[PDB]
Amino acid sequence: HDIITSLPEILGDSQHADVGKELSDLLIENTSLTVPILDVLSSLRLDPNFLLKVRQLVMDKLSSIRLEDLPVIIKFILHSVTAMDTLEVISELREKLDLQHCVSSGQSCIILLFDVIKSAIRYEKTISEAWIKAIENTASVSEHKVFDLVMLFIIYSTNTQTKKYIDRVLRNKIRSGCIQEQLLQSTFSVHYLVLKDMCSSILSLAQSLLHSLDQSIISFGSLLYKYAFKFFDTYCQQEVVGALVTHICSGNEAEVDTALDVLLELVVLNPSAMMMNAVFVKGILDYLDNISPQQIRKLFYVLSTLAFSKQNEASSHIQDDMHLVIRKQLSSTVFKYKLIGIIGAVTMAGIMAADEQCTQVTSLLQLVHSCSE
Amino acid sequence: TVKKIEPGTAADSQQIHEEKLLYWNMAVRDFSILINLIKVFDSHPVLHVCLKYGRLFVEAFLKQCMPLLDFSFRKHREDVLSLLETFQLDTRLLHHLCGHSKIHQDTRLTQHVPLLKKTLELLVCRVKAMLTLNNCREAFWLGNLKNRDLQGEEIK
Amino acid sequence: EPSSPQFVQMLSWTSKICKENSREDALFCKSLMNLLFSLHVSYKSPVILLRDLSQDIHGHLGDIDQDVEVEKTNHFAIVNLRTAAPTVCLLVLSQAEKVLEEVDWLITKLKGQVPNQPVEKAIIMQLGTLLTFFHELVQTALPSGSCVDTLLKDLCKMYTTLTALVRYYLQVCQSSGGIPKNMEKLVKLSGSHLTPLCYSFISYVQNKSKPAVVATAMARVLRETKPIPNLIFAIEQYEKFLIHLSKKSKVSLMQHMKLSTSRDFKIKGNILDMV
Amino acid sequence: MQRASRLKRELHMLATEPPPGITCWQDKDQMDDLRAQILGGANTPYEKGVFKLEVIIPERYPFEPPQIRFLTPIYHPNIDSAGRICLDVLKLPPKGAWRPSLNIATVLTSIQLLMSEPNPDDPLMADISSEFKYNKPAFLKNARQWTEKHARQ
Amino acid sequence: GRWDQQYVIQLTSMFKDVPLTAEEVEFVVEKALSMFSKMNLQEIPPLVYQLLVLSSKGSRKSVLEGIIAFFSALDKQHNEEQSPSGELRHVEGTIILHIVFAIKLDYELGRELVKHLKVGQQGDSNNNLSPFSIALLLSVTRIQRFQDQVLDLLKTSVVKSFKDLQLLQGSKFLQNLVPHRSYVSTMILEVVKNSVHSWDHVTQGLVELGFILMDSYGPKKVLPSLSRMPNQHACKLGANILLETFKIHEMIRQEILEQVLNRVVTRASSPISHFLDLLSNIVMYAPLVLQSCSSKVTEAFDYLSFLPLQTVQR
DNA sequence: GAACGGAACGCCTGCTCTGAACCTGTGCC
DNA sequence: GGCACAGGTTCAGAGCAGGCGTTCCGTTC
Repeated sequence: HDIITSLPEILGDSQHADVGKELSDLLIENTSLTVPILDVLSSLRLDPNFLLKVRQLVMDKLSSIRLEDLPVIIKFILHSVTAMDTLEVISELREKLDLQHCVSSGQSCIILLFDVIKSAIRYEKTISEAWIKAIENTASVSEHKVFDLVMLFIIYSTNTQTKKYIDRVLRNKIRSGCIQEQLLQSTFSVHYLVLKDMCSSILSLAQSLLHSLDQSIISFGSLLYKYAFKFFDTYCQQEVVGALVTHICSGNEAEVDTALDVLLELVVLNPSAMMMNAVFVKGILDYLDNISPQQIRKLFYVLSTLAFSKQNEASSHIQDDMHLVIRKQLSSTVFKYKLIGIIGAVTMAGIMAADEQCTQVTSLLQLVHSCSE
Repeated sequence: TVKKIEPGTAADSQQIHEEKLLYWNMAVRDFSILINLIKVFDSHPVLHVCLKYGRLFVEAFLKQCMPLLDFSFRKHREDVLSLLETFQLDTRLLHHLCGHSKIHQDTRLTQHVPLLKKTLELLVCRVKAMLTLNNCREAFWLGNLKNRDLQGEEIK
Repeated sequence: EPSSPQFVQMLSWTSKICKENSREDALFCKSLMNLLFSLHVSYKSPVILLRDLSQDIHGHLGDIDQDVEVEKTNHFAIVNLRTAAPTVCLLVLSQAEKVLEEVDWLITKLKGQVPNQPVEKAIIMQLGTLLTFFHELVQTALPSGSCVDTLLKDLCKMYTTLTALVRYYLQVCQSSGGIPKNMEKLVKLSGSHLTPLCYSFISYVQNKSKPAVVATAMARVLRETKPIPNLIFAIEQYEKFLIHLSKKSKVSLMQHMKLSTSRDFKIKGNILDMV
Repeated sequence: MQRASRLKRELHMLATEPPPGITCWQDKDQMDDLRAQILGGANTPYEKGVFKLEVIIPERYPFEPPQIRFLTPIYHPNIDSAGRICLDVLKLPPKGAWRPSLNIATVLTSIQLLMSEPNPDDPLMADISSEFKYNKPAFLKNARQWTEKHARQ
Repeated sequence: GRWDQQYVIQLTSMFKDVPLTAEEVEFVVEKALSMFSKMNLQEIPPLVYQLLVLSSKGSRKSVLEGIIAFFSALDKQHNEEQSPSGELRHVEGTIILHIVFAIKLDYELGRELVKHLKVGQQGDSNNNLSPFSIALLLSVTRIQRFQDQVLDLLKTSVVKSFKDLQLLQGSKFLQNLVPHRSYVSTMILEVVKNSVHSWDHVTQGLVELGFILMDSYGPKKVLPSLSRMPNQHACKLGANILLETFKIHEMIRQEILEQVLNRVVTRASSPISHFLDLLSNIVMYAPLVLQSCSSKVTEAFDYLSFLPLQTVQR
């Protein structure tokens, strides 16, 4: 390994190319010593044609290579890449790469590979443009893989000049009845720490999908949130429920409707998880004056069924706050506010009615009947 | 119906050239028959229809006849010259109609005018382009038309 | 410094040499003009000089009609039959393109606000002086490359800018009542001097017709097809928006302007010789 | 985790230096939640009453306020028939006024403050908030009878 | 009838709970806006809040029109008095924060705001926009949705600015006529300056803009006047914007110089002489920053065999 | 009064403008 | 006759502007 590393100081100029051939001879003959060979070939003096040859002679045996060595391998591929050898290597690269195959040390170097690919594609627009032009030219096959998704999210997360072009390509791809559940399930179940890296870009893309028409687009804007919430840690869960509460308090009805359905989905899904952030679901009651009775029936239903998950009756806190704000809104003179109360009251009565619970609904329906007489 | 016509190629048979030239002349006589109704039926909505669909039909003639005409000219010249001089007689009535939407300073009419005039002058100079492609650009004559009312007067 | 005495006696000297001497070296003639223009632009707007040049062109190259006697050597001596044709034609036109862009951003900004009265007056003086320019080139018998086609395309822009001026006076006159005598005079002058000479010149070039890769040949002629249609379109929308002004300011400016000159084609008996 | 580090100073601080008329100990029934006793505010109808409260500490406490109810029945404008408290520092910003500059004692002090001074502008009970205001003695009679049947011994 | 000037805010608080029509809200808000001149600075913020909880159920255009024209006027007062900041800037910041928090609950206002602040034709921008409205926009940048539109908006707003300039020098004609109206060049610079009173919502958009400019109109023409000069003058702004956010904002200048070399290094597909001369004046003022940012400098030597002679040399 | 034909704002695309290179005419030794 | 400047021309490609689609409102019988 050291001799290899020292060969550039040793050899005279007549005997570069010679050594070149017989090093490619050693390359096929032993894998372990891929790295220093490569480093050597790139610190030799050679003819570029030969370097194309050996680079293909990398690429063919790239399934056989232990992962640890891949980064500097693929760094080499993407410094040996020309402007003209772009799609060639990238299509081949994009095919041969697996990232299903590799999987505790595996996951760490996968992450470090992605760091290295980030730095590559971050660092030459040459790749980004052509990379995309190579994923759009895979709109043909329904079968384009986890890498193509994760890679898109990545170029949107890093590369800025392209943001419209990624969104354009993703929208013309997603409408077409390409990327669907099955892809996202596998992506977010396997590559979840690579994606917890890029938390921003995920939720940035989910928000940009909620603002379009076409239930297919907005369905994906939903699902992107869904999988981030299901899978990611408590930090990113809080940030997820954050963007949805931003839509409810803030947006126009489409956004509001969407986000309400999503919270409704996530709570029947995992009551316990939303329980942590259920304070931010109550934080919508600030701006009840910006939201319509339809949406109010659904909101009081979602909060009320969160509370009437049976195991979370230790955390009656939200339930008692809502009971409180009910009697408060009922006890307003103004018909607009009494109406909000009445809706919430009857929804809550209904969900908790599915002997003390009988007395509870009795009291609530009697007091709404009495305020409303 | 006329916009669903495809222009052919020079490689395509003379039979299909003549059947499409026949189908074009059927549409150009149906168009002159429809235009000739204007004089006896002068009203707001009927003028709005013909100013509008005049130029919209002129455009079907610009896209799906004029490519068939550069192919089938050295073979079927007389057919095509007849088809074009048939359109010229109602061409002149659309120029006179443009006269009427000007003199009756009528805004509802004068909307589709600037495009009518431009779309018509496109078809004039597209004929010059046809003669250029058939190597006789020296044969394109042009000359002005007498400003009539719809019926045929000399409004002066 | 543009207003320095030494700048002004420099501009004066340049003008004098351009006005006296001939010099049949081409780019030399071009250059003492380019100088003179770049000197003049910083001192005052350049329409007086453009009208003088269009009048020398009218004198030198003749006319469409084949029977008008004109000769106006006296204005600028570095303008020849040899010079002026692909030379001082281009120069005078390019200086108008700019002058018209100056005036059109002015109008654009005036329409923003809703100070005004001196703004419209100077706009109109410019437009009227360079109309004496456009009229004197439109009379002339001009060579038929982009020399004529640049004039055509700039006469499109002439009318566009007037269409916009019109649409601004629509915003004013509906509220108050005006179209001051300078604007009525302008629309009359566009009818009497320019619009019918458009139709005389369009027909003069169109009729005027004096080895070719098929695609490039079609691209050449389908480039040449657009500018005459869009001159018709531009004048039609001028006249059209003069209708809207006529109705909603209670003065028919359609009294000054004529009914639209309309065209029918022919094909002659030469097709039978060639095919 | 933070729950432990707050509760550690607080349990210890409520055994060693609780506020006047107030105690709070780790409940003998419930060795996770806190039992308080707030003794009826002086010159209020709650005089001679010992008012039991359950203080529920949330999980992300001290980022969330404590969750307190009157377990002794209380006849009060800002307290309903189930012991629910109209309190700003029981909710988070902007509706409420909890933040980490506060603690279980400062709020239990603010609770004895509300027992003495009901707020008629946050009524849970409109009958009692009205009675408190318009027939003070009928409120004070009913709340003192309340204190004799439920807060007595 | 005239309203009690001490209690105009307080009377406006009663209208909040009663229902009004469109003409009713128009009249209540336009009198409350007539009242802005004849009052002290620091009661304006809660009054603006009181106007806006009303404006959400009717007239919203009027609110922003008024606030913006009013503070434009008052900012003009400061500038011509300079030819009174340490109260003005604080109240301005608080008002910008209030209207951003309102846009956070009513995105429509957002959209009506942008529509109001449109360039459109080149004359409208010259009376629409201000050092305050820019301040406002670059603050709105904070909310994910309008980042894009706002930045494009400012961006083209910016170029127009230069087209206006260039044109007006060239000829004698236009100079006469037009009185030289504030260019969005000088307006934004004053915005950067007055973030010192430390409005730190603002700054992210300023960095964002300065870079975008250096991105879009880099010399790739050089690897006339019309395609060269108004596209020198976009990044030469970019440069001054980022030079001043670095020389004023001490917190930021880590991400600023991170993002500069991000673009200097692995690129050299499109040239970067303008970035090099930014980098130069960044580090020359205060190299001391560079010692927290060595991480990038260690991985710049990484690729210091694939970068060409002139990137590396400098 | 009511039925018809024109005005209003968000989306897509064709037209235009540009600039860069190659090539074919033509100018001079 | 041969070579090189000149200008024509031809194409990539960026960016702009207007006409349509879905929806409301003035006008004429």
